[PDB]
Amino acid sequence: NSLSIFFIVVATAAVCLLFIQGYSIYENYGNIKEFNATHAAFEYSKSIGGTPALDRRVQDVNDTISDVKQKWRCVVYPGNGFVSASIFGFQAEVGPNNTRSIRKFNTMQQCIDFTFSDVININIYNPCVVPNINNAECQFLKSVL
Amino acid sequence: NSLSIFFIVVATAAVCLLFIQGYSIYENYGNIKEFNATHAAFEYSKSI
Amino acid sequence: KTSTLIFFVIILAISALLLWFQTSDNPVFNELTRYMRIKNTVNDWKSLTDSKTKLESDRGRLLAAGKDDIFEFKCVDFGAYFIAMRLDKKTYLPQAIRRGTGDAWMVKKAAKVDPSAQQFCQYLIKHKSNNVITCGNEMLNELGYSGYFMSPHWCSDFSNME
Amino acid sequence: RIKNTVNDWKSLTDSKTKLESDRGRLLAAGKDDIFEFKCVDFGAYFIAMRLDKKTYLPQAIRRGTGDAWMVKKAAKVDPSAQQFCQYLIKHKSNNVITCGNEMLNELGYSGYFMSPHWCSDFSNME
Amino acid sequence: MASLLYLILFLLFVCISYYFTYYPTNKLQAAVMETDRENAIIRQRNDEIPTRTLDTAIFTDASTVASAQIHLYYNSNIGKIIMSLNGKKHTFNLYDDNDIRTLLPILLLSK
Amino acid sequence: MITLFLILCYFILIFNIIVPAISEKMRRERAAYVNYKRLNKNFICVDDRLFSYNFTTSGIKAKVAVDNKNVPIPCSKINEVNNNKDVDTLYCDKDRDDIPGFARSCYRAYSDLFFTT
Amino acid sequence: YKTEHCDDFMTGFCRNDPGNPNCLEWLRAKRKPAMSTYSDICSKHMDARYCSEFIRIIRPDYFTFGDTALYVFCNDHKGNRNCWCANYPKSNSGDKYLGPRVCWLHECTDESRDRKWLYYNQDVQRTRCKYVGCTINVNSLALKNSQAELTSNCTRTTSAVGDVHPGEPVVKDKIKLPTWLGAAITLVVISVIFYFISIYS
Amino acid sequence: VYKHRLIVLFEVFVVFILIYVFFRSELNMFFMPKRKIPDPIDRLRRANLACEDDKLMIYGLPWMTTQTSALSINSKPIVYKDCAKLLRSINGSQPVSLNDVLRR
Amino acid sequence: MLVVIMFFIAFAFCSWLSYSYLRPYISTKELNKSR
Amino acid sequence: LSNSDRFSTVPVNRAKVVQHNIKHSFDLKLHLISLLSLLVIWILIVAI
Amino acid sequence: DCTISLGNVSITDSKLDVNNVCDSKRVATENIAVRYLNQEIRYPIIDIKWLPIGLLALAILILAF
Repeated sequence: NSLSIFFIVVATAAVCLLFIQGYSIYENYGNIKEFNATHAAFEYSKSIGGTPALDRRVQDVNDTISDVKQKWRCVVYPGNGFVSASIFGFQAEVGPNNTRSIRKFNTMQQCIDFTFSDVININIYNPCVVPNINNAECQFLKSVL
Repeated sequence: NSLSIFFIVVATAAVCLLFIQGYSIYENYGNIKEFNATHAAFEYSKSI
Repeated sequence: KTSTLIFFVIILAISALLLWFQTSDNPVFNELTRYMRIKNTVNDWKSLTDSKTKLESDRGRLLAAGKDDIFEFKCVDFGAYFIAMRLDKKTYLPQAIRRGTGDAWMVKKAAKVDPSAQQFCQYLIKHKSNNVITCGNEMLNELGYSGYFMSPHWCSDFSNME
Repeated sequence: RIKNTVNDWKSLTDSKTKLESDRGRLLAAGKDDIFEFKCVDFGAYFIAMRLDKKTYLPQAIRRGTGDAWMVKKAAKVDPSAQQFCQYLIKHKSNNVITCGNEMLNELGYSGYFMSPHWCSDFSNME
Repeated sequence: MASLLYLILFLLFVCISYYFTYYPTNKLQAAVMETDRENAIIRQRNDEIPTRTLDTAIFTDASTVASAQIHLYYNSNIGKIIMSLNGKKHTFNLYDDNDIRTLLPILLLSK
Repeated sequence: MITLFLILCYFILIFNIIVPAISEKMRRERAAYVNYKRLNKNFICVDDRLFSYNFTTSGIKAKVAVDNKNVPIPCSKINEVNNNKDVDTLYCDKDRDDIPGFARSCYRAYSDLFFTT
Repeated sequence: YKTEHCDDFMTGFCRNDPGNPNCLEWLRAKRKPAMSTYSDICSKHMDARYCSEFIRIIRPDYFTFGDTALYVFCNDHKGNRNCWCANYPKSNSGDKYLGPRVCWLHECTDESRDRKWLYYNQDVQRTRCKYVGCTINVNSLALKNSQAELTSNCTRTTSAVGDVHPGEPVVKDKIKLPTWLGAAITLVVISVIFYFISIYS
Repeated sequence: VYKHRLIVLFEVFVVFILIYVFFRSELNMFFMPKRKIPDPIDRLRRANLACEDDKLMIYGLPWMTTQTSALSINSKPIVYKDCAKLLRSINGSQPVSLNDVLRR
Repeated sequence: MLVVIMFFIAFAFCSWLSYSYLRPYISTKELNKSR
Repeated sequence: LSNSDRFSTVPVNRAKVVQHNIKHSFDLKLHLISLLSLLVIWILIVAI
Repeated sequence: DCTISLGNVSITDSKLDVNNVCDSKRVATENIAVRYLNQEIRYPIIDIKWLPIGLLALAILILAF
């Protein structure tokens, strides 16, 4: 009856392992709970893609834009301060009759704060388009990008 | 024999206990090595 | 015969109980699975990260000796991106402006000379500087990786001696 | 082995301090000045010690909550160090440290088995 | 017959249990396992380049050669070899022909 | 009693190995899909490619935006892909050997779903 | 390239590939077209090896081309950590370490640092720096399962150096159970189950 | 009894139904070969330092069809009168590839 | 026949348990409702 | 002075540090292991 | 003003300690720096993925009936 003995010993091993595990868990549940609570970030690392963690909830326009000239930058407009520019044109402001006029800033920091603020404040003033065209501003924009 | 089966069951229980204890030592071998790497100086010392 | 059927039914009952245990979102089941997953990673990475963090705290204490502006944010160019870094005033470790609950805010550069990325990084320094992330122990305790043994990374040694 | 050794530390300390208290009992005989603070030279520092009135172990002037005071010397002849030790004797003599079990309970070691230390060097040289 | 069918059923059982126990069954597990596998591959490839100091014959000019002790750091994820020689780091791109032609004599004349 | 043993083995197989695997898979992937849908973006830029996801009874499935030539759309057009409702897409399930680095991209698309799980 | 015949073609051929051995040999001729072409090349790619060779070639006779290239590169790349000697990141003080002041920041006057990152006027003062202190340099340290300590107490005085702070005892002594209790409970419950099964049978 | 065999068959059928419904794709991606990770050093494995008269050359580079001179630190082609002797002293008569160096 | 009856009772109970615990995650009606 | 914060202004009782390290550390239960091994051997030979 | 310039140091299964004492009346100190090892003891918990398999073990008792 060797097979019966083997079955008995393996089933006893299973039951005894269950009892050992139950006793150890009963006496160490709080311990492993504190261990998990203090090591919660060790369960799954945030680099499952092999790349650093990225919070998709936080928006960034630099992630997708692949052409530099599409981006908005603060550039010194000589004799008149700092202006925000891109290949689309300049950040503009409304005139008395809904016109587009170049929005000028006193300091670099103010221009940066206006340009990169998450508030929708984009007003394109292309100096090379048919409605409002002039050679000086178009050449400056071409030379500053 | 019933008593032989009881002794076999108790032997299996005791060997499972021994395996669990050896597994406990195995799981904590990194802790043992850290303790030794820090306290190997006091292995034979008569004072701190 | 009857004992065989009783054992059969008992095994089915224990299987149903284990089904309950596994698929009912139990606290004990969850803690045990979490514990296995957490324990392996701790054994893998905790000591490496602690030793490396102590060494880089030493290196940052040596580096900050004399310098006064080493503890303010500067936009550092890492080739493909910008990061608003500084040296932590307490642990003397590299610190960066964090993006939400993820890693540092890496401002991508579309070309090699990208002014817009520089300026957005400056905007982060002036505005979003309240959320910061430090290499090593803090990064391991918050993100699960320390950054020292991952490349390319702004904490890794290869990306910094390159 | 490390666990057993650190366990035995206490018994070894107790044995050594009993032996050295016996030696101090033997040594203190007809020399009353041994029971008064004296500034002794250790080559690199001056220590103001004596023999304890009760336990008959070496007892020196303490430095704060740490070990005995050690007036470091910058050469073989340091009059300022010796005069500062005299100042300690005449002023800051209220706080003292005794080798053996008291130092074990306060600082974690008995002074013996430690090289260099004033307890073992003072006992050996005398 | 009946024994063959029972054995086939038991082996199918053991195979399916083995797959569901030791192989990924959802996207989280698959992603974790592939991260671990790729990391192991990268670490092995990095360790192929000898990290320890090694003796090389380095040509400092067209017709001058010197025996020098160098250190090498290989990063196969980005494909770059940093050689520390005489206390200075030289970065060789493994996609650059000239960097390849400069680094290969150093690596091959090593011992 | 071999057949009773087989019944026991397969009952345990199903209800203690397979069904818990289904439960973990569904929990993790439904949570990932909910976190995705909370972004309120139809396509996201993963590994320089635009990926969207859908939930079916078999789990979550990723697909990549492609143009009329079955060439993946770069993220530079992400906005004009999100506004578009008739984007040609290729599912990551069927292996495509014509697209370079498709397997790595689909890998990373699946991998960044689990930033919270 | 001993004559000015190939200058016009090589001007563009070497912008296409500046690391070419033939382009570098064309630059070794040290004529104005070659040095100006490489000043233009290195004002954009100063972080490339051929710019190291270019700076080696020109200096000290024609350092001006490398200086103009470095100025352009380090005003474009403000965030590059290698431009923080020539262009200090502080807003109002970029010329902080220009000239003999290069010695005041000992990471600029370093032998592990490429000298294409210093102006020539900074580079010539790198050999006159007067340094007082206690420096420890280790070329390499391959340590395996071995703790190392490298301390340099530079004061002439023997400081009152005490003991290293041990930390804080975070672990709390939770009330435990006798170590034999698990084995005793397991054996007792197994024996009781067996006895009950035997009696019922 | 045939009823118990039918029960086992029903259990196998349910296993296959569950596997087909929920784990079809995971099993489809099971016989396929693993993803290939590019090796930047794989194309340099056959490179060996041959010598042509006094000029040190690099062989074994497939994409560079013409024989390519070995460059020095300052990017200058290597010319050495004792090229053959230096090569023989470094490794021996038998040629050595980069694979052999990496496998030391 | 007792084995068959008991096996079906346990299979039905376990399927009911699994369905009750897994309906919130496999029933995609809520996801289809949300647009 | 680079690691000035690494040292202690107050004296450190390093014996108590080592004693806590020994107290809160893995306990190789050689007493339990030996008793279990002897019980296993007796059951295997004498009892069975 | 004194400088130590070590070369390629390589130590294994050992301890190193470099002190820049250039005969400055600094006593040779071999003080062992103890710390609070805040060790977490791993517990002998088998991966509960074993729970189905273990049940199968008990199940094979039905073969002995």
